[PDB]
Amino acid sequence: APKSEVIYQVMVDRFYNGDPSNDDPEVSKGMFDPTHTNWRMYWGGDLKGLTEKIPYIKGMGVTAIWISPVVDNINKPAVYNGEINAPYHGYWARDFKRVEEHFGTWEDFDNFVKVAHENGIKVILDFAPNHTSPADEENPDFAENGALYDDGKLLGTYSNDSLKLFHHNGSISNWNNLKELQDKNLFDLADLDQSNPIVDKYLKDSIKLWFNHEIDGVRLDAAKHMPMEWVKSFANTIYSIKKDVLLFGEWMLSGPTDPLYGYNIQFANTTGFSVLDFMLNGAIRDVFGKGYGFERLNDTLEDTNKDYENPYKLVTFIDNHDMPRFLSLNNDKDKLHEAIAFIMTTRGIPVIYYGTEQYLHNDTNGGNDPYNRPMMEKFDESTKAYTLIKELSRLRQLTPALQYGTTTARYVSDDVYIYERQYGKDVVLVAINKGEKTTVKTVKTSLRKGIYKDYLKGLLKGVELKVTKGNGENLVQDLTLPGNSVSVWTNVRV
Ligand SMILES: [Ca+2]
Ligand SMILES: [Ca+2]
Ligand SMILES: [Ca+2]
Repeated sequence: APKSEVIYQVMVDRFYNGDPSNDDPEVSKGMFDPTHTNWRMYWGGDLKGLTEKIPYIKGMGVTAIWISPVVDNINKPAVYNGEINAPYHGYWARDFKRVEEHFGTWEDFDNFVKVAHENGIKVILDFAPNHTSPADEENPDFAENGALYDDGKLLGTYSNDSLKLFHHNGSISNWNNLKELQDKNLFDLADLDQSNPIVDKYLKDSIKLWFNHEIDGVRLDAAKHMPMEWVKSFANTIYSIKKDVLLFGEWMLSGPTDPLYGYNIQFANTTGFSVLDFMLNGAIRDVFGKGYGFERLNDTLEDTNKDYENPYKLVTFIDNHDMPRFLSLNNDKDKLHEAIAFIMTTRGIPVIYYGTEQYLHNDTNGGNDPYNRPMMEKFDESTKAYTLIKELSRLRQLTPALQYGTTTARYVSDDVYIYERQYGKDVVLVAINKGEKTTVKTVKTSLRKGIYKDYLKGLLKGVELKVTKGNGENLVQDLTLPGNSVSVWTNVRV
């Protein structure tokens, strides 16, 4: 009876500012914008603020918070074209053994973990061991020159790499060559050389430190840019210190025809890390955000379920901090609700990017980075999306069928998708109609004969199901699905 999870993804600087005293710390001053009009500066969200909002997050049935990296990031900005670029997102580390002072101290981090755990919520740390920070090997005055510190002790810089901590191979230019992706710099980010025993020990010591502060898992940033065999050894290190851990990597795929898809599969099948589900994400955005027919979604789903050895550990999502938010792609709240209902009732672990439930989006530059990281604005626990996100996670706790069940398509047309999830005798049947009101002629199901009410109680216009005994598979006849509706039927007692 494995535990089912539901993840909430928080960019700390953009979520809630609970402490004004760390907005603009003396050691790293001048990268804070109180007005929230320069989108590349720190805006002030912090660990105290996130801790204060744990009840709000718990109210959605979230079981785990994926926190953006909270390791100490560079204390001087990367100035390009005179533009101040602050490491507000956390992906430009200077010290993997310290907490970022804009977000808090070790005590603030321990309190956050304490309160999360008291609420039944795991802490998943976004960890980015591929690189430190932007560097120019010929200009040590730019940013912090990729500096790596060990709990305040400087280990070296990109321009003076006495310990040979970094690759000095230029930047990635051939993005389909695996060796280039691993051994060169992602943009101007100083690439760490995990083959160096110094770097290898440092990163493994660092992750042990964070697990000493009782985190529950890791989201591995830039997983395609490190040697697969090193990542596997990193996973082994983690497994040796905590058995019940949630490990998944960000292996970006560009689309259905990504030449490296097979390495992504190998990674997910062998390293000990699962992966974020970019194949399914593309189909989700195609069919709910771009008008494609459900055959695309169901086809992608069937493919991923046979390619990955453990699809039940894929981490699914509709948007994130590296792509436009769903509402920037298609400002349709009904389509958003349908996509949420889909990932919540689909195998694996669904992710809600913070503020989705508040319909948060900024459409500047198409909603792309940085505008997909707006400040959280409201904490309204009565929105339709909040209610939806809180109800379906309850079904995940009542049956493994949603995270761990088989998937059987019962009806696939352009705008109607009826699929069935089964685990043991547990069955959940879901019908999504993203088009106009229509009547489906015949659907088979393994639900027993009877009348099933909509689990969502009409929240998304759902309707009852009249299942007749078929002898063999049971039958529904002449089912009328309202326009823009989701109906969820289950034999699991609620
Ligand atoms: Ca603050
Ligand atoms: Ca810092
Ligand atoms: Ca690398």
